[PDB]
Amino acid sequence: RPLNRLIQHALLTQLSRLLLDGGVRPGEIAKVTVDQEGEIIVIRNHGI
Amino acid sequence: KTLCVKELAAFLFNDPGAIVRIDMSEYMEKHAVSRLGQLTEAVRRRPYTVVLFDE
Amino acid sequence: VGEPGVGKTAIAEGLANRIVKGDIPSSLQKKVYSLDIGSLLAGAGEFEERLKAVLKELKEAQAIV
Ligand SMILES: Nc1ncnc2c1ncn2[C@@H]1O[C@H](COP(=O)(O)OP(=O)(O)O)[C@@H](O)[C@H]1O
Repeated sequence: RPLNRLIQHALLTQLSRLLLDGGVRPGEIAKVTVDQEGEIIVIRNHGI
Repeated sequence: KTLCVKELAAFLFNDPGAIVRIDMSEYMEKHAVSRLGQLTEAVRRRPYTVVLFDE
Repeated sequence: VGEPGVGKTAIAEGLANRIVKGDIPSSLQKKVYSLDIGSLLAGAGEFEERLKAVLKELKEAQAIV
């Protein structure tokens, strides 16, 4: 049960926001690592 | 218990959409004889289907 | 488990405060509800239908109560 609850909130939600302001551009990579807190974070490239 | 049911009709019946879901929870009544009408009528229009008895 | 008057409701109140802040992981941020057994018998069979409708939305959404 926590499968789709964690992916759609910590992996798919943050990635969908970067595709609007300019975080993830169609032509680069999407680095997904663990931060110092212990969660799923996406290392963004460019800013807003 | 979910992926094995979806892959059953998508491979043998060649149609993943031919899967019905009968949640056995609200049907816990005494008049569930001549009413379940619902499961018999659904399989009449489609003999090639998968009947699931959830819970 | 405690004496009738120690603060059983306040235990769930403090857990919901950390969800709004950020001290709860996203995999555990579940909606907190108060299952009132008396609200199902409101007004002067019927109890079995109202009990199933409440215990169904929490399963498809994965939330505590
Ligand atoms: N540590 C606490 N800090 C603030 N309020 C508390 C604390 N412990 C208990 N309470 C209060 O005590 C009340 C207990 O209510 P409840 O357990 O529903 O019935 P009862 O008052 O009979 O114990 C709660 O409304 C809560 O606000």
